[PDB]
This record gives sequence, C-alpha cells and structure tokens, in this order.
Amino acid sequence: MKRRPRKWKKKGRMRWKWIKKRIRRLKRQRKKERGL
Amino acid sequence: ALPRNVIPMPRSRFLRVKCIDCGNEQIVFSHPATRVRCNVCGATLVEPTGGKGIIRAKILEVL
Amino acid sequence: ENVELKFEIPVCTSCGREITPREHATHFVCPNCGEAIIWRCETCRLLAKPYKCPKCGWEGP
Amino acid sequence: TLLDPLANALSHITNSERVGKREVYIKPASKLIGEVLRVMQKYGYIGEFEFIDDGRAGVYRVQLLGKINKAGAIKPRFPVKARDYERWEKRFLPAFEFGILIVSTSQGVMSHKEAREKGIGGRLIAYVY
Amino acid sequence: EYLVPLDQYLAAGVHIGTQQKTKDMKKFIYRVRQDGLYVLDVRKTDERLKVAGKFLARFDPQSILAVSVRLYGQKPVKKFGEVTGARAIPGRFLPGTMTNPAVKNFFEPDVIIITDPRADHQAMKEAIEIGIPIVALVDTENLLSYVDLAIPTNNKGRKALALIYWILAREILYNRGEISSREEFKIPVEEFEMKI
Amino acid sequence: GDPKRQRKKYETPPHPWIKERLDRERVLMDKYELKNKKELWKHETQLKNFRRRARRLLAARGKQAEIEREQLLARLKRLGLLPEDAVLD
Amino acid sequence: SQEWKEYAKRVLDEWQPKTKLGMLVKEGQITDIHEIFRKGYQIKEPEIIDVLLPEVNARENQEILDIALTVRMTDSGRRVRFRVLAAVGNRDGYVGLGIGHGREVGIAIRKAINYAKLNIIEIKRGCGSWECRCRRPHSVPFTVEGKEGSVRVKLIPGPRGLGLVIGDVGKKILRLAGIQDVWSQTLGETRTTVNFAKAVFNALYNTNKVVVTPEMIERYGIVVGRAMP
Amino acid sequence: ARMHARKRGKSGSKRPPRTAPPIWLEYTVEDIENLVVKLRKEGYSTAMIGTILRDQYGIPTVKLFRDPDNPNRKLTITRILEKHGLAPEIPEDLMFLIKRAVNLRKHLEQHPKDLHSMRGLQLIESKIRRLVKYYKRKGKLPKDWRYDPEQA
RNA sequence: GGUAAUACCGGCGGCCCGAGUGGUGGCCACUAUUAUUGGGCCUAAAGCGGCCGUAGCCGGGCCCGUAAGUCCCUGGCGAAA
RNA sequence: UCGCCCGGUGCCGUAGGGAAGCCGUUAAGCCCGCCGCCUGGGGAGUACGGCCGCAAGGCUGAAACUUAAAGGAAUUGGCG
Ligand SMILES: [Mg+2]
Ligand SMILES: [Mg+2]
Ligand SMILES: [Mg+2]
Ligand SMILES: [Mg+2]
Ligand SMILES: [Zn+2]
Ligand SMILES: [Zn+2]
Ligand SMILES: [Zn+2]
Ligand SMILES: [Zn+2]
Repeated sequence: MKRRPRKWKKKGRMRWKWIKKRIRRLKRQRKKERGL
Repeated sequence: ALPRNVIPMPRSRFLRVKCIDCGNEQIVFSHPATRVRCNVCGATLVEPTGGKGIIRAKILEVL
Repeated sequence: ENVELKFEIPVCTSCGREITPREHATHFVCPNCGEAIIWRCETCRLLAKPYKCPKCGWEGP
Repeated sequence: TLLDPLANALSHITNSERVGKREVYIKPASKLIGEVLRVMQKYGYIGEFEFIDDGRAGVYRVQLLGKINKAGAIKPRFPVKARDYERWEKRFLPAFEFGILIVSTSQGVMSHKEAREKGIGGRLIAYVY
Repeated sequence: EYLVPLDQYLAAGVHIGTQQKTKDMKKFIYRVRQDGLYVLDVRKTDERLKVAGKFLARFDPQSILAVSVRLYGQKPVKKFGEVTGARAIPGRFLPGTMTNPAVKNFFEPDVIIITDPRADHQAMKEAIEIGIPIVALVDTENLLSYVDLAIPTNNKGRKALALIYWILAREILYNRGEISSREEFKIPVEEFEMKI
Repeated sequence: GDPKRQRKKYETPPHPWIKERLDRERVLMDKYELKNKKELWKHETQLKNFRRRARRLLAARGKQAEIEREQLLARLKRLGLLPEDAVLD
Repeated sequence: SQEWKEYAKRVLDEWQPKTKLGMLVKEGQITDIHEIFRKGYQIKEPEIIDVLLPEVNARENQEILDIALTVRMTDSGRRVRFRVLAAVGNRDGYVGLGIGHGREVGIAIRKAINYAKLNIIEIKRGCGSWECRCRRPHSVPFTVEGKEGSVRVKLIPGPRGLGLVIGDVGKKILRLAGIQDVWSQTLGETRTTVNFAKAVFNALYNTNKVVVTPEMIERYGIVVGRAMP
Repeated sequence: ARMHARKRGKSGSKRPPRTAPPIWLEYTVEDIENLVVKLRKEGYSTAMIGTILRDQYGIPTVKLFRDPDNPNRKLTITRILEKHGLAPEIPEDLMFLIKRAVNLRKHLEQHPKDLHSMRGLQLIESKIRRLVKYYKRKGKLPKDWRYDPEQA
C-alpha cells in the first residue's frame, strides 16, 4: 500500500494497523455502490 | 625489508629423489597433485595429501 | 623591528616539520652524547617513531 | 574492479605521508605514473625512486620527505587553452603560485608553469601542493 | 660491559616476561618458550641501563621523580630516593600534583621515571601535559607511547625491581663524581627489596 | 529583446541601519557640508570603480591589457589624485 | 607607547610567582612574548601575559562577543547562570578566546577576560590573493579552514582596501589579530556564536600547520607574531 | 571477489620472475614437444598435461622456451598441439562448462522440486553465454552457433 | 492590551531618507532549499525483500601505425545599435 | 599444547569522521565507478485514469485547501 514508517509512531494519533483497516472499508464501498 | 607483498616467492621445491628398488634418479615436485611413480619400474615416489606430499625414497638435493 | 633573524622556529628531528605554538612536544639533551638538543613533535611521540642524534649514531627511544 | 592506476597511487601517497611513513610501494606501475613522479621530484616533493621488476608489470619504491600537504587526481581530465589556466588554479590551489598543476601537453607531461612559457595546453591529469 | 654478571641478571628474573606481545616491543623480545611465554633480551637491558644512568646524572638532583603504584616496587623507590637526592612518591599519585597550583603538594620536575606505564598512567598523562622527558621501564606487554627512553625489564616481580633500581642508583653516582670506582658502593642489595 | 535603459550611477547601502556606518557617514557630511546622502554615495562609487579596475589589470597579461593599464595611471594622476612617480599598486 | 610600560613595572614587583615559567619571567631569563610558545610549557598564571604583552588589557584590545543566561530545574525553582564569551589581543599578532561563567554579569565577565589570556596563540599574516600581489601583512597568506561543532569556516585572501567581508562576529576576532582584508565561505549553523567563534579561532590557529619552503616567504610576506610594531 | 558469490578468497599460484630455463634442466625443446604430444593421445586435458610434466618429469612450466618457428611468441601447450593437428575443436573452457550442464539437466528431470539446484543451472548457463559472446567476437567460433540446450 | 501599556489612540521630544516617501502583485539574490563547480539516504525526508542480465555510462601492463576527439599558428565569416 | 600465513565470525581501541548516541582494516575514514531514491507538517498513499489477479488485493499516483512548526540525539528535575 506504499506506507511510510513515520506513522507507526503513535505520539499524537491512533494506531495505523487500524487506520489501514478503515481506509480499506471505504475503498470497498466506493467500488460496489456504483463504482462503475 | 622487501616485503612479501611485493615480488612474491614460492614455498615449495624441486627435489632430486632417488629410487629404492630401481636405483634410478629423478626430479619431482614437493606439493604434487598426482601420484608420482618411477619412470622405469612403476613404484610410487610421492603421494598427494592436502598440502605437502609424503615422499617415499632417498633425497640427494633440494635444487 | 630589528629583523636580523629575530628568531627561528624549531623542527622535529625525525620528520622535519616545524612545531605549532601549543602542542605537547618536548626537548632534551642527547643521551649518550650530551652535545645535541633533540625535538619530538606530538605525532612522533604518540606513535613511537625512532630518532637518531645528528652527532653520534645512538638511535631510538 | 580496477579502473585507474594513477588515482590509486596519489591517494596512497597522501594517505601514507599523513601518518608519518617514509617509504611507499606503488604497485601497478605504468609509465605515466613514472612520468608524474619525475615532475613531483624536480619541484622537491619526494626523494628518489626506482623501478623494480617482478614479472607482472613491476613496482615502484619511493621515499617520502614529509613535504606535501595534499595530492590527488583531476579525474574527468578536462582540456585547457593556453590562456585559461588561472581559472583552474583558482579552483584547486590555495594562493597565486602555491604548488603545481600537472598537464598532459602534446610534448609530454609537465607543470602548468612550463606550459605557459611555451604557450600550449592539454589535459589536466593531477595536482600537487 | 655487564654491570653485573649474567648469572645475576638471570638469577633475579630480569628477563622473564609475559604471555602477551606487542609490535612495539618486537625488538626487545628474544624468543618464545614452548610454554607460550616471551623472553626478553639482556644485552639490551644492560646497554640501556648505562645510557639511562649517564643521562640522568645531568639534572639537578632535587628535580627527579620516581613513581610506583604497585606494592612490590615501593621500597625500592624510597631507597633510590634516599641514596641519590631525588624525590619519590610511593602509593597513589593523587591528581593535580603537576597541574593544580591550589594544592599543598605542588611540584614541577625536570624528568620522571615510571615503573609501569599501565598502572602509573595518571602520572604519565600529567607528564605529557607539561613537556618533560619520560624514562620508563617497559615489559613485553607495554606500548612505547610517549616514552622517550625505554628500558626493557620484567617490571612486576619483587626481586627484579630491586636489582634494577640498585644498578640505576649506583651508576648515577659514578657519573657525577660522587664515587671513584664502581666497587666503592657498599650498600647491599637486600636493603632495596621489600621484605616478605 | 528589450532596448537600452538608462541606469543609476550610484549604489545604496546593503542594510540601511548599521550603527557603526551611520556614525562614520555623519562625520563626512558635516565636514564637507554635502546636501543629502545620494551626493555622498556617488563619490564612493567613483572610487570603487577605479579600485575594481586596478584589480583586473593586475592579474591580467597580454597586448592590449598593457595599453589599458597605463591609461588608468595617466588619467588618475591627471586628476590630481596620484603623484608623478606612482606605480599601479 | 609608555602608559602600558609602567604597568609592566608595577606588576612585576608585587607578584610572587608560583610556577616555573613565572620564576623565569621574574628572574629576567625570559624577556619576550615570542619565547614561551613552541616548547610545551604550560601557562597557568595570567600575569605571565600582563608583563610580557601589557597592552592586552587596554579596553580597546578587549571584547565581549555575547552574554547568555541559562537555567537548571529543581524542586525549588530555576537555578540561573551566565555565560560570557570574550576575546583579547594586541592588534599585531596575538589572540585569545575564552568563556567563563558566574551567577552575575560582572563575575562572569571577569572570568571570561581572565581565561582569554591563558588560551592565547600566535599566527601568520601575509598576502596571498591573485588581485593584490603586494607583500604586506594585512590578510591571510593562503586559504585555511577550521571547524567546531556543526560550523565549517573557510577564509580566502583578498585585496588591499576591501573590508573584512565575513559575518557579524568574525570581524571582532579577525581584527584583534591584526587582519584587515579577507573573504569567506561558511556551512553549518552560524547562529550559535560559540561554535562560530571557535571555528574562526581554529582557522587562525591552523594558519601555522601548512608546510612552506623558504622561497614562499619572500613572495607572500609571511610574518609570525609582531611585524615591526 | 567471486563472480556470483562475493567471497574474496586468495588461493593461487605464485611464480618467481625468470626469463631463461633453469640450469639443472636437461630436456631439450624437441624432447619436450614429443612428451607433450605423447600424453594427449592418452586422453589428457590441456590443463592436466602440465600438472604431469611438472610433477613427474620435473619440467617447470613450458613457457620458458621460445617458439622454434617464431621469435616473437613463447611456447604454450595449445601452440604445440595445433602444430601437429591435435588441438581441440572448441575451446575447452566452454566444453567443460557445457558438459557439466548436461547431466545436471537430466537430474533436474526426475527431481523437479529440487529448487536449490536449478539455480546453479541458471548460473552455469550465464557463464556459458558470457564466454560465447567473447569467442564469437574474437572469431574463434562461427557466427552460426548458438547454445541450444535440447541437443547433446 | 484584563484599571500602574516604553508595543493601541492623541500631545511634546527624537531617528532614517529627502522632491519624494509608504502600500499590494511578479522575477533574481538570500538558498549548498536543485548542488557540473557544490547537498543528502543507521537513529531526523530517503537503499528496490533478494539475486540474474539486454542497451547505455565506466574499464589492467608493454610495443608499432592512423590522426577522428584534443592543443598551437594562419585565411573567410558571426550587420548597426 | 605453542608460534606463523590465508579466508569467515565477535569484542576493547589509536588517527580520522559525526549534531550527538557512537562507527573505527567486517568504517558511518581518504579516494576511483555505476544504478535506485529525498526536498516543511497534513490533505494522502487518498480521488481520477491504466495494467495485472478467480476474488481478497498488488503496482503507478496528483491537486483545491489548511498549518509554524512537525521531527532527531543528549541534559536538570518531577514522577511510576
Ligand atoms: Mg540537505
Ligand atoms: Mg526514515
Ligand atoms: Mg590504458
Ligand atoms: Mg556588432
Ligand atoms: Zn624406481
Ligand atoms: Zn616530528
Ligand atoms: Zn647523540
Ligand atoms: Zn596584499
């Protein structure tokens, strides 16, 4: 997914393993719900 | 003086071994890669082992 | 200011490189002779380089 | 692999003399290397040198005097016109005649100070000061 | 030649070294025992003791240092200090003796004698900072870094540290006119060594 | 491209509020009673151009560089700023 | 040039010397500034310099480069400290730079000025530029460079009349040493004045590590220390 | 370093600098040419002819004598063989490499999951092609020749 | 800047340029923040997960030729402003 | 068991380099080569397009706008 290790640093954010999983769900909804 | 790193020189010699059951005189190598046998009779003179051979005759010189 | 060779600068007796104002050099009279003064720069003292007196032949540390 | 036997020599010389050595061995010995030693000698930077043959391209023994600050190779080997020397002398050397700049002119190898007397140019190969 | 007979250098153990080498000491080593323990030269210990004696007899006698932090080389430091006019500091060399003028023990020498450059490295550093020659007793394991005159000698045993300082203290007398001949030094060697 | 523009014959200071320079120029203006500052920088430039000319004829060598060298002395002493014995340096 | 020659006589009498160099200077064996340097001595009394270079304390051979105040934390507040950076030198060949600390601005300046004298060095001057080829001690005789911290400094010779075109603090240091013309090239962060100052100091010291033949001297004008006061 | 691995390694043979044959030799040039030709007809590789001359007959390398028919060149084993017509029909470097990549190619036909051996095959073929490019360039190999593995 | 403002708004002093002096937009230097001269890539931005190879750039020592690159001298040119 | 030469694998360490932590002939040193990537923090590895995969997914990859810091190596304390 071409990610950058600056974001696994957790200081003022949430975890990135869990932002990935949430971007993937939207990239799905834009695909099925008439992504054609 | 004159380090080995410039003009390298070997560590192995040419011998002038002399046979046992043949009397013949020859020249051989000290670190052979084969089985040096006599040039008339056929008995071995040196044997190949790793680094330096283990000769089996009488030496006359180191040449 | 009366420049008749007002001074000269000392040089190391092994390499010939003159000595900077504040380094850990040394000088002393030649052992075994007593007639020559011997200089050693900091870098020839640190890696122990041999010297030899310019008058007799006595050598090294 | 090996690409330049002259650069290796000049870096070896300036690395050795910086720690106090009094002899070096320039192993792969061209005659360009010998020709540049010849002009490093006439200006008083090295002592005496000899060519020793070893069956494979020969070696060079040279004695140092602790009289050089820096030596190196001008690599891309630019060309120079006979009236454009100062532009390069202001780039490599530290004052208006401090040291030599070695030039591969069409009449041999020489320092730029003797090229300006004949008025010729050529390729720059190295510099010593 | 041979300030003492060879059977007396060897009897002390001046020549016994250690199981560690160094490229600096490579000219003072002599061979290797099959045990793996190096042996020093003795002709060189002699020919260096003479030079060290006639070099030290050129300073004003109240401006010498003998130092030792080991325990076996402390009584030979005081006797050497008393026979010549030199000064001696046995025990711990507390720092700032040559650098701090705010201390009661301030003293600036002209040379300094070091028994072991490894155990006595504080005084070695303080001597580098001041620019005075250094005369040291080197063993097979030490480096010659900053040493200006070396003396190859087993500098650890108890009977060898007394034979070195004895010879050095005698030869200093013979070179400044305090003595006529070498056999006019009537002080037995046992007075130098530390008692068991 | 574009045609010729007429240019200014003086130069302003790089920073306008350096104290050790306002202090140095406040003296030359009361001693000679010049009207404004732009009247003072013009003379500084008249001098800096001479100086920058002598720096180029000093490294240079050739046939006409010689001719340009001794036209600088000739005028520079026709103007009373040098004596009759002065060399380029 | 006398007002600083009765100062020497006054100090040379009520000063009881405690090291060897002080003894030598008091007994008239050492009598010039130029012969305490290239020998490996140690300089621990500031009065070796008030007697051999008296005009070093002339209030126009002194300079205060910066004043800072710094802090350390504790369960009862903030413990504050000063830091002065000072340099001294006669404008002929000799310069020194020191720092010194305290709790007040006055004590800190005193220590700065004091330590500046003990960290003194002598340099070389000349003229090595391509444009001006005079032979006069007004600039640096050749290109030299020095470094400190994260600052890299290079100094290049320049022609006679051009100012000292270097940063804001380099002028003080270079002008106390006797230079008057230079060019410059810098890298690193030049806004930490301690490291920038110590880089310029290191360059002026490195002036005397370059090997030179006796023919270069009567081509660049190289003088060491005073050059005809 | 090595071509494919990167270990250094330094083992090799270190020769003395010398121009003329040694004094204790007694084999003249023709007595050595006959020796060189006698052994090839026992089926000996041009590398293993020199080993035997050096070990048993006591001849240090044959590159000490000049070429009898030519003062420029020096004598080499391959230049003796081509004098009699016995020299190989393909450079034997290439032949050894090609022959070693033919019984590895029938091992890899019964063990097709031996994935660590089939990398050595790719590396051998890389070497074969590196050599064919050079030989074609120097005219030792006719230009209508290609390494086709399905033959031999 | 929170009822004790050298920082806002007026008075009176002072400073910089001066027939000018300020405001908004654009390009260059500042910037070694585009790096041929002349930057970076362990922890700050940044070494492909690893290896094989086609084009291209870089290539060991000596001897004899050629004169394309390169260097010096000389004729015809590169309008005026 | 001891000594030496060559190649691998570890540690303490001179000169030197670095902002330091620390690297130091198994370089992060001084040189000669070739290729890949970097240009304040977010928006964003997103939208739109293309090529692969049976799908899950891989590879390529901007701008409107918004912000004055975001990052690194080490100090004195307070705290668990
Ligand atoms: Mg950068
Ligand atoms: Mg990173
Ligand atoms: Mg070539
Ligand atoms: Mg025109
Ligand atoms: Zn037999
Ligand atoms: Zn020296
Ligand atoms: Zn002597
Ligand atoms: Zn000048």
